[PDB]
Amino acid sequence: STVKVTEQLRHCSEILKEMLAKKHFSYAWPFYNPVDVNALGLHNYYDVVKNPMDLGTIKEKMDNQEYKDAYKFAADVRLMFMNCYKYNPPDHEVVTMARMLQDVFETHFSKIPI
Ligand SMILES: CCOC(=O)Nc1cc(-c2ccc(C)c(NS(C)(=O)=O)c2)nn2c(C)nnc12
Repeated sequence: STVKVTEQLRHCSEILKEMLAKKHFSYAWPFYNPVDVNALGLHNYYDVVKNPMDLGTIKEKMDNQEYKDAYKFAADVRLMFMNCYKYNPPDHEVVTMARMLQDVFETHFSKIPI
């Protein structure tokens, strides 16, 4: 509602658009949707990951205006990467893709106005 916050969220929407861009598909695609625990066979996933997150949910939460400011948004993004890091062994390819995508995110998020 404040302009400061309104502008923070526009920047966040732009950051979300960036990581959804075809440019980053080859390492962003597993984060477009929730981890499909059943289809994949990850019997321990919800034991390890108490709060799943994914880019499609973040897009919908933004669309529903559920982020009060930029840091609430960054927390969901960072939760998504942390979930990947915590569940997978460090050399699984999805962890490399998560690091790559997180470097995209933090590069753009570090420019948000102070
Ligand atoms: C030791 C093996 O553990 C794992 O396989 N880990 C992960 C696997 C996959 C994954 C694979 C294949 C597909 C088709 C998808 N797409 S979907 C509909 O689930 O989002 C996702 N995503 N992932 C994400 C995030 N975070 N960790 C993993």
